[PDB]
Amino acid sequence: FQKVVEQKQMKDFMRLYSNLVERCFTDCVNDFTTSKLTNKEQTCIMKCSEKFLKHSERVGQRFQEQNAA
Amino acid sequence: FQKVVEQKQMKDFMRLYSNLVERCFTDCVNDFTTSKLTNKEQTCIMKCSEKFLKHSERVGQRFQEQNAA
Amino acid sequence: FQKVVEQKQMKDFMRLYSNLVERCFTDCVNDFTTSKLTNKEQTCIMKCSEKFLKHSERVGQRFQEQNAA
Amino acid sequence: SQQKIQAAEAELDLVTDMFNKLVNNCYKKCINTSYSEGELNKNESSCLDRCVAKYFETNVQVGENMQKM
Amino acid sequence: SQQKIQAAEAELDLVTDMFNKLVNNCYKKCINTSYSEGELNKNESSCLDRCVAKYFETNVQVGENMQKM
Amino acid sequence: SQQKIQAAEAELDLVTDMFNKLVNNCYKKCINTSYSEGELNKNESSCLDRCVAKYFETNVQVGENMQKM
Repeated sequence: FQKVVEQKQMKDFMRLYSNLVERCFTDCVNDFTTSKLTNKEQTCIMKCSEKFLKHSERVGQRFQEQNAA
Repeated sequence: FQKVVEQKQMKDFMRLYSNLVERCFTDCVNDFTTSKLTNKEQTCIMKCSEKFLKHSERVGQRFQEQNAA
Repeated sequence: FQKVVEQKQMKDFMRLYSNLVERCFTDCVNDFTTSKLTNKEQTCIMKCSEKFLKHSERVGQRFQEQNAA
Repeated sequence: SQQKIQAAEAELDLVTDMFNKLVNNCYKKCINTSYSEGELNKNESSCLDRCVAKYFETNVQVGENMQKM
Repeated sequence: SQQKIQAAEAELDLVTDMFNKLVNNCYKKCINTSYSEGELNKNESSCLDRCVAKYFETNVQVGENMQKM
Repeated sequence: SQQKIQAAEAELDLVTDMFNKLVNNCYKKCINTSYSEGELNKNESSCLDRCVAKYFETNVQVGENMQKM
């Protein structure tokens, strides 16, 4: 199909988002004395978000190059 | 669909059960000098089962509250 | 279905292969000063491949016995 | 649109997946099994509430981070 | 019933998933890769049998625990 | 063949799954989050390239190992 691709693409996007959320929650949120993110936890999530998306971008680029071969 | 929900619900149930089995096997069964669960391993699995289902229950409750918002 | 089985079987095979690749990459490839596997990394992957397939074979055998009961 | 309903499958897909990551994540953040008794104690109980809450706060946070870049 | 056959997809779904958890679980419980040689030794071999067995025993056990509550 | 196209679902299935293992694997091999800053540094960047490369080299390697036995 092609319709599968559009769906698979949607599922793929829902993937990153999810994995990203989980990645950054695991590395940044360690205090549960409250129900809200501190200042530090948001910054940490900011950096984690960036680092992960960048990393995820780079690997995607290499993945395409080596994929054509 | 609605039929998907009933199926998704079935898949969801098969999920917990599986994750529960894996959770408790990992934390309780560490002796393999025999092929049968000792007395202690069953109790451990009893407590693990309870703790996990409870935990899983609580999170589900919070998940519904924060989900409506 | 039966068609599902043939598909599920295909998905299953794609599973091992993938899990095997991941298993052996995680345990064997730890040097990234280059872009190619050293001599040692290939051997390690050779042994890992074997050990895993064997392990995977044995568990499959037991899985069938205990499954009939 | 028939395929549009695919959204239910897609959405309920991410809703189920997220809930599962939530369950597993918050277990690691809040549950101590060492010499524990099947009951979910008060401290574990509140940790969960706050954990589930920060997880959603993290979602939005990470959601706004992807929207920025 | 056409949708009833969905059971095959649902069942074979849990059968495949369980088998995979089994494979990964028992690997961690029984396999030592440190300075190991691609062959699956006797001790690793029996550990597997007993591991696969206790895993099923754990299934039923956990199954009876959910039936209680 | 309509079912033959299932190959696209099957292939793109393994392509997506592999890419995700790749992303997660190479993150663990190359990313250090300790006191890190959201930017992906040069050393992390090249590690990724070489990591992605050895991962494909590992695929083929593991592919030839299964072909042998």
